[PDB]
Amino acid sequence: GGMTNLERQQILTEEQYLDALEEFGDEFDAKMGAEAIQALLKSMDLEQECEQLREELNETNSETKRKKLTKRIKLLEAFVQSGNKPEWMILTVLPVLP
Amino acid sequence: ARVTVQDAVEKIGNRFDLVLVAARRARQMQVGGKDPLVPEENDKTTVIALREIEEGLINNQILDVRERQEQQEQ
Amino acid sequence: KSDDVNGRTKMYKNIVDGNHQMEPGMPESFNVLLKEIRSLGINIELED
Repeated sequence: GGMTNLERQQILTEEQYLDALEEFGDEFDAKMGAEAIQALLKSMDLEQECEQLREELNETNSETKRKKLTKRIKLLEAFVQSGNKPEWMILTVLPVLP
Repeated sequence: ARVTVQDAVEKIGNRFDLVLVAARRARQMQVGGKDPLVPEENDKTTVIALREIEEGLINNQILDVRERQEQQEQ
Repeated sequence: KSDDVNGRTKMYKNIVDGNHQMEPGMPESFNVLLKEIRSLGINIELED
């Protein structure tokens, strides 16, 4: 929901979500389940985020900016290079033992 | 039986190939088709093979030669 | 002497025939490990 004045990934409690839906109407969609996280991660292009993180690391340099960002880039590189789609982290079907 | 295995070690030196050579000799000795070149004293195949490698009459080389010998003689 | 089900019988036969030959095969506990790992959301397999 970009039309409404709300962040893409922000907390909106029950009363808050109620009043937001009452005011903005059926535009600021929200979910409260694991499927919410699944939708958040599936509709997210990894190459663009990787380029943005690389640009941020190259441009902005600080004691705290040097860390907490390179590991994110490494995780993104591992995900794209391994080919494992991150939606596979949230499992749908569950195996059981013989 | 043998108390110390040193003559075979000196004949080999690497200390790792001697076990392989003696094992590959003993396997063919026990399966049959060959005769002990050293006179036996009522002992198992492994001791006979190790005494043979200690005597300096068998190694990792002449086995290949004799094996190619019967392989081409077929 | 391990969980190799297809090895204990064959070693027994090699002894009684005096063969004294061993083929390793694969321990069954490794298959147990593979099966229990695949019980969770983690693929695992052995290539060639």
